[PDB]
Amino acid sequence: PNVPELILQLLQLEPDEDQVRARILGSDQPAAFGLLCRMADQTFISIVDWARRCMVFKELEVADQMTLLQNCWSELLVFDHIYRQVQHGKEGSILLVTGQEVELTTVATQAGSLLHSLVLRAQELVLQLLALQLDRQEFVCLKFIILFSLDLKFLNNHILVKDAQEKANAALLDYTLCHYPHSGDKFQQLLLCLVEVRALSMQAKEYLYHKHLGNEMPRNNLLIEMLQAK
Amino acid sequence: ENALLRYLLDKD
Ligand SMILES: CCCCCCCCCCCCCCCC(=O)OC[C@H](COP(=O)(O)OCCN)OC(=O)CCCCCCCCCCCCCCC
Repeated sequence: PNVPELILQLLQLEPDEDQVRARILGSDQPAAFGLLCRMADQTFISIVDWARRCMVFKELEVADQMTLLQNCWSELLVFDHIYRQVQHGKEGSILLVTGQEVELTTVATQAGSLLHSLVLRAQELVLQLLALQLDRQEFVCLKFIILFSLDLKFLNNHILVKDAQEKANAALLDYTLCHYPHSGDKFQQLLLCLVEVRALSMQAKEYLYHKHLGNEMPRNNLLIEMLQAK
Repeated sequence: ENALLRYLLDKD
């Protein structure tokens, strides 16, 4: 009944859709590829500032922060999109952070095979999460889990990163056991959906690489700069 | 290193 304190603080740090819908803005017919690209780039910037405000992450050195964010940027973008579909919008349409809704018909007719496949599998994951009744507390907790999903070996500060991982998983478990009276083990099935999200985000990386080899993306697209970090 | 990440972590 009592939600863990970790989740309470993460909720307090979650910027409600209002404000970065606002700021992303101001910054039928064929789909505007380039402005959708810049929209994804602004989404990534808002996610990086969210991370900057987070617990534990705020105490690490910039190198460890860079390592962590380099390991999960695509995953966090995809998860933000999926939770945007869960929380709002219809299953005949996809909602984008600007508030625009794109119907799956438009995707099927305009998109290539791989983007189409990716949107479809994202909708599959959305349905999965709806069936397990994913809620905002779980969303922020899973975001925090993804952020620290990197193995300790690649980081200088093992102690704090591992404390964060442990406490995040404990918070999720405690919350699911106390608020989810149904059967299934929501903890484990949420974690396996995170597995699926990471796979989908790898596919998204492949899509962006395909666009880059064809020189179809804007010149200074930030997702392409992250893709090439090595 | 990733200059873009250093940028968005350092400010703006
Ligand atoms: C995994 C879930 C989200 C998808 C992941 C996308 C990865 C990032 C792509 C960033 C650029 C956005 C433009 C998309 C393509 C386009 O601008 O529209 C172009 C496609 C054209 O088709 P094509 O590009 O295949 O070219 C084929 C030419 N032969 O027309 C459409 O159908 C537009 C329908 C809009 C689709 C919106 C869904 C995109 C999700 C964005 C939200 C944030 C998710 C980002 C996670 C990394």
